[PDB]
Amino acid sequence: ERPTFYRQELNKTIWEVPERYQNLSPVGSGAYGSVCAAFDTKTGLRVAVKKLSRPFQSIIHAKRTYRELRLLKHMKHENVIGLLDVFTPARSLEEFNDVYLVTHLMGADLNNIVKCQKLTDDHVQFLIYQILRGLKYIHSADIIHRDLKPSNLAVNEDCELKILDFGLAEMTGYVATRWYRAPEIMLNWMHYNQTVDIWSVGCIMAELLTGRTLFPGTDHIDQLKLILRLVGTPGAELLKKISSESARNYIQSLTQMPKMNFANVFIGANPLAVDLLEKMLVLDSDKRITAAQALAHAYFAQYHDPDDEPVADPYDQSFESRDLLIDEWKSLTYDEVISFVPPP
Ligand SMILES: Cc1ccc(C(=O)NC2CC2)cc1-c1cc2cnc(NC3CCOCC3)nc2n(C)c1=O
Repeated sequence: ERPTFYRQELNKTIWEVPERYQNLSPVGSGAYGSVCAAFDTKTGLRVAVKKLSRPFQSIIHAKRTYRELRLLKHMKHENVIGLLDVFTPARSLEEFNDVYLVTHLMGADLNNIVKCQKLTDDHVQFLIYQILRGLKYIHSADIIHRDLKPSNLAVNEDCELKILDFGLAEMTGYVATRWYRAPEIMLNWMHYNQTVDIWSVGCIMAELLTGRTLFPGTDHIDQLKLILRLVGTPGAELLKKISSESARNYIQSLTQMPKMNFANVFIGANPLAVDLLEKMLVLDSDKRITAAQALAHAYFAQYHDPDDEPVADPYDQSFESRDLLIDEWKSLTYDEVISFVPPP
């Protein structure tokens, strides 16, 4: 049966949630809505509750609401944010207007852990291993993050990590919103594959190893120059693959530079970490190491377990190429809310 709801004002909005969720407290923004910490009295867990802001105001909003819910309902992995609950105060489809999403509450994000300082090699091993384990799973479902960064890697006290905000994607200037992006998507070179996320992992791993942003560009061009100084200018082979004639033409105009020595860039770092970095930070996305391949790298020998790195069940995203009206997206969303079954 339907739980009893109570009303409360939180982020200049009235949150209506089941009684089981108590002591709601703002913890900031999430993707397409604000997030509150809460105590789930039924499970004894601290949870994160995101209220989607105007989930059905446009076709774009309605489709993205459906998109997020489908993603959350599918993902069942230790290193990937999962859905504990989804609710609406609405008693019917015609009343249906608000969507709330409930996940585990994590203690911090990876930015909070970095704090201008280096981390130990074993801690870097454990953190990056978990990211790649989570990415292997996500990528196996043909889902791409596209915007992986320290702020969407959530970690608890004992360094257990979950990936947030995948499958959904202010890019101007000296900002962490662009520092982790693969150049092929930063400058719209081509149709981009899953290893855009592996570029991001490389950027994050370097930062955990040095305590410093790898490519802190002040803008798109400055960031590209920082990147190419490290990995070298593209060869003829990659140039052909740049389907954007405009992007390719600009690239060829640049003075050619050789790849730098990563051992001279990351002094004192584990030679295996350096090796893995060289395989992640490859300009040609076709040649970049994959998550599955990275997990088998010698750098993760003490964590790697081929029988404990699962892939996802088939994920039907045929809806992505479907044109529908707001009410049609809204009804599909409602069906998904109603049919939800909580995890064990
Ligand atoms: C509530 C929720 C629902 C959906 C998704 C999501 O990832 N959707 C795309 C489709 C996959 C993410 C969340 C989510 C969880 C969350 C958990 N803990 C914490 N803890 C915070 C403490 C303070 O430090 C930063 C982390 N912040 C969080 N945030 C911000 C969130 O957005």
